Amino acid sequence: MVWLNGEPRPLEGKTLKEVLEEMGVELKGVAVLLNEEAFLGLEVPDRPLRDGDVVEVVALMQG
Amino acid sequence: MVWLNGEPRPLEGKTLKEVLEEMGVELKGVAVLLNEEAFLGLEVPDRPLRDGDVVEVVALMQGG
Repeated sequence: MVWLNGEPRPLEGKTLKEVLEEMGVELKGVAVLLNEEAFLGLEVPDRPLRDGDVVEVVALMQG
Repeated sequence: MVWLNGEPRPLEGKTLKEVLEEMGVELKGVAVLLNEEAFLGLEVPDRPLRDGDVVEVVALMQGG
């Protein structure tokens, strides 16, 4: 399974963009953690998700 | 405790607005189910969430 925000989800094979769209996420308003990496929502990589991947989608707030 | 998409979270006091913004979702891109009652993202109630509330947030897809 792929871990999304702390929950196991059958996401293997899907790209982050595909996943974010299925979440109804505003790309410009979030950052995405893929394992030991971070991306702005608009600049996530196209590498298909793999088993064991850990993904965290975080909303960018104003301090 | 408030159930959000099946998961328990301490969102009491927060409005749905606020929760959606903390989720970083597109208001226009989702539908929200407050206790089995459905709202378009932009037209969610403004009352603060309370213990026992069941919330479901679903992205609106294009079928076709």
